[PDB]
Amino acid sequence: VLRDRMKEILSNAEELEQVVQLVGKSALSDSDKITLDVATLIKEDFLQQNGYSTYDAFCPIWKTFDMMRAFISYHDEAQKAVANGANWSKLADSTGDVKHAVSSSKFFEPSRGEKEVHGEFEKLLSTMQERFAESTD
Amino acid sequence: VLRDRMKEILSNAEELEQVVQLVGKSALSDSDKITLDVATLIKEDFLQQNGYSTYDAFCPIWKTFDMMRAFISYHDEAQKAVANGANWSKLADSTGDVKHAVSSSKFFEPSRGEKEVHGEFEKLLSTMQERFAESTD
Amino acid sequence: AEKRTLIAVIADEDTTTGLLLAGIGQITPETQEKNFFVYQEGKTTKEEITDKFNHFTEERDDIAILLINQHIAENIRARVDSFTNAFPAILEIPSKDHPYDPEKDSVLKRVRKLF
Amino acid sequence: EGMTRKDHGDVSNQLYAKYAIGKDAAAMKAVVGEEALSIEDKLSLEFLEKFEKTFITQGAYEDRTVFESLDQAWSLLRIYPKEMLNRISPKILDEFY
Amino acid sequence: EGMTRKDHGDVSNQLYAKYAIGKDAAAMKAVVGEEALSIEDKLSLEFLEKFEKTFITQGAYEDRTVFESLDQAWSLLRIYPKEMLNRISPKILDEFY
Amino acid sequence: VFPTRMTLGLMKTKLKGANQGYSLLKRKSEALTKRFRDITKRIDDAKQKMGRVMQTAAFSLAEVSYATGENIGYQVQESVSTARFKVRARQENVSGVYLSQFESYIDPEINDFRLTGLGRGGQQVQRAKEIYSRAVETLVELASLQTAFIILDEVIKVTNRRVNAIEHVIIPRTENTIAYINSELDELDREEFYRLKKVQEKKQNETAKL
Repeated sequence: VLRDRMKEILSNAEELEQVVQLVGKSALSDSDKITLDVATLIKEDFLQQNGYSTYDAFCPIWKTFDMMRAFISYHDEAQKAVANGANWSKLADSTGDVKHAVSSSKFFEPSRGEKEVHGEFEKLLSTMQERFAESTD
Repeated sequence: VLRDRMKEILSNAEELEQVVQLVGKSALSDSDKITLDVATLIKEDFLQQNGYSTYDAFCPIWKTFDMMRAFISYHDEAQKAVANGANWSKLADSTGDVKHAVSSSKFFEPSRGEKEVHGEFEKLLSTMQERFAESTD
Repeated sequence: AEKRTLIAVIADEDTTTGLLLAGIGQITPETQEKNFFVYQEGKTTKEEITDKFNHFTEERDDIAILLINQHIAENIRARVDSFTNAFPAILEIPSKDHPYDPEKDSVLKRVRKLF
Repeated sequence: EGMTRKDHGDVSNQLYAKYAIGKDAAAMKAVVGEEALSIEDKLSLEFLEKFEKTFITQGAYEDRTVFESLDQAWSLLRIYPKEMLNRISPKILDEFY
Repeated sequence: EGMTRKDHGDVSNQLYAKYAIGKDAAAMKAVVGEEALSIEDKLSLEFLEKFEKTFITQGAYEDRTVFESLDQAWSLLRIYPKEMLNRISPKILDEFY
Repeated sequence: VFPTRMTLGLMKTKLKGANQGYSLLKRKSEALTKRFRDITKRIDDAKQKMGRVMQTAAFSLAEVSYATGENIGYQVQESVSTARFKVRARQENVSGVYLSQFESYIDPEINDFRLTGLGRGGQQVQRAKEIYSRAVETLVELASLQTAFIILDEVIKVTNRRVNAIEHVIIPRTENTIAYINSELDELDREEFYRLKKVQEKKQNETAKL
């Protein structure tokens, strides 16, 4: 499920980027900014890895599932919030604290237990929904 | 000292020209207008060896130096002038005679006071000085 | 941006009194100067209209809209034509005892070039 | 014939032209916004996603002849008004919109 | 270690990233103008110049220690927040910012 | 001038970029010109509407002054030191570009003015303000459109320049570079085949003959 959606974000983000360069944009639809923004995160957490920092390239297959799970969830709340009304700047700023934590969650590897699905990510999910409510209203 | 400023002028001229083409002469700053004019003058008066009466006459390192003193002088005083508030139009029309003189200087045979410094080149230096002052206030 | 909230007037005496009843000009608290210029026919100078136009358009950047009577705008035409910005906006509205005449209107001259 | 319709040619034209405008509409949307987007572009925006998700997207054991293709065509097209569908004969259209 | 730091590979990476963008920001200026440019691209433009004429520009009898190189690199790199810098461990960037 | 090996990869994506960008700039121009025609018509109307609203009010103000028996406008200027009707700036997206708009708000700094007490004649002045407060408001909402219109004129010029720029400069620069490098690149490859072949004929012959 995530996989198709990971690919879908990175694909639309690519296209949008040529349109910013080519026309030399004076505006963006409020949804498209979200697509670009969610792609930036994908870049850091997965694509940026260093094979001699083992805190910055190691995850078991389940840990990987949880991190991607969090992203795909963020996109899902964000698309709904604009729809119910709320400005992009409102969406980005009110989500805020959880947006920092997910960015910075690429500095982790199993070291809080022999467990491949962590409290680290499970806690983020409920807090993310809580953040969504704020953005929307 | 003159060689370094001379190199810079040509190097900036090319880049500034690409903006005139695409964007138009509406994105320029006033100092950049100055770089465009002085450059056009250099193009003609050194590089051209084509006649208009007679193929051009022996110009030494000494002659060549005087030309460089007058072009470089024009550029400094003019940019000061625009920086310090002044019309572009006032400055270009005023240089006028001095520009005709450098163009045709090479056709005239070397030594006109001396080879070293010609009286024809010596006198322009004063004219620029007189103009710079009228312009400023 | 939101830093401009004042309406300046260049208008004939009776028109400026009206606008002021509605309340749109004032005597500023940061400079002690009106945001209105009271003009009379054949009894005030051609130079003074010029000074007022400049002052509100370029030496003031807290004026949102400068209203100007076409007839008065005509006197100082060079100066009206020559201000081409949209901050502040310059709006010619028909003067007193005159309907809409397109031949006194600075903005309509700009629009002609390109469409 | 008897395994196609004669309506085949008319629908190939309609399907094609609206999908192309939709490709243009995606790019347009991004520059202009949604607070300045044209009403025709909105129909083209929707058309782009439904043509891809119905006509192109389909299962690994789904099977199609020209009649089946043809029914699915008319449901995408239905959304456009009749006056935007003009590459089609008035005959066909009044029957399948 | 003891005349080349641990932060050496970290800082290189950062210096290249700001430079890639700076080079591109020049290119967008040529074509369209200041139309696709922004507060981020405008910084990057400044970066490309300051770096070119300060870091790369040196003498040909100048001996520069690997300790010197790193000290100068950090001084230059002050142009963006700590949160915009994530091409470096947040541990290392506080010590050497 | 340019690389003879793999200019095709960077140049190919430029070329596509250019024609794709051009098509798109044309749609943005078409939208800008689309709105422009409409506002030009609305603005000419709005000039007369404002003219009239001011004139009808202006005359009532003139009448009020002569009938009471004194000139009010002097006293009114002295009393005013705040502006009741002020405006809030907001950006509205019309087409690609954001235009500036004004929304008036009425702030209760002052209600009328402390000068009326002219006995019987004073009611004519109080009523005169009531009619003018309403007139001014029509002018202000209409005045907002004027601001956008000047803003559109400034943007269209940048936009007309770009549509020309892409077609005339970029597209033939991509064409000439791609084709010239393509032609040189294939040449190196072809001559090699001929050279390998030429020595192999020499070899074949030598083997064959006794």
